[PDB]
Amino acid sequence: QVRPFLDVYQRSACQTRETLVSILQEHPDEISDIFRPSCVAVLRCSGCCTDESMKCTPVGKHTADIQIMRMNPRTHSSKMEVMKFMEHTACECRPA
Amino acid sequence: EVRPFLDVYQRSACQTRETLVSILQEHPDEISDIFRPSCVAVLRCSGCCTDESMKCTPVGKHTADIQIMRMNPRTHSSKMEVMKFMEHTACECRPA
Repeated sequence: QVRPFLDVYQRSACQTRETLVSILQEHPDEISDIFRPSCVAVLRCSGCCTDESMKCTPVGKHTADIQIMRMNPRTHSSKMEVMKFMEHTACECRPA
Repeated sequence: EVRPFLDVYQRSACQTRETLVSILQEHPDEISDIFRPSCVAVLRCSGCCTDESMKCTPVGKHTADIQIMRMNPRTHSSKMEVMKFMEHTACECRPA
């Protein structure tokens, strides 16, 4: 089936979409333990704008609370815990 | 509202997911015309393997026909046309 033009723009457009981020990357301050999973999916702005002169930019954000598993690499002890992650809420193509 | 673990895992796992690819990166030879949209969303493998020494890799590929607008900067015409893109059918965590 050919994916119709409107269905194409619907997904290509600048907007918030599921984006994988590394826990250790988002929290560089976390440098003693392992996390499972090691990455989480959160909304981030992405999509192609009218031209490369513009970039899909976040104009709003918030903090999501996500449950993950903290694994102590030294004792192999792991336990559920809630960690905060930054998430984009609104997007717009901007000059940048 | 905390995001429950099982849900966090379901999304973070290595699997095929919506991925933005520019028409130029998927069709490097298409350098003369302008496309609307200039990028498309297609299924590609990504995710964080439980085993950190593993990388999320495609184990099957297929194609998708997508309708796009081609704008000719010389003739100034712009019409619809079907363009094919590669997608990942399935993935697996493999050392790499």
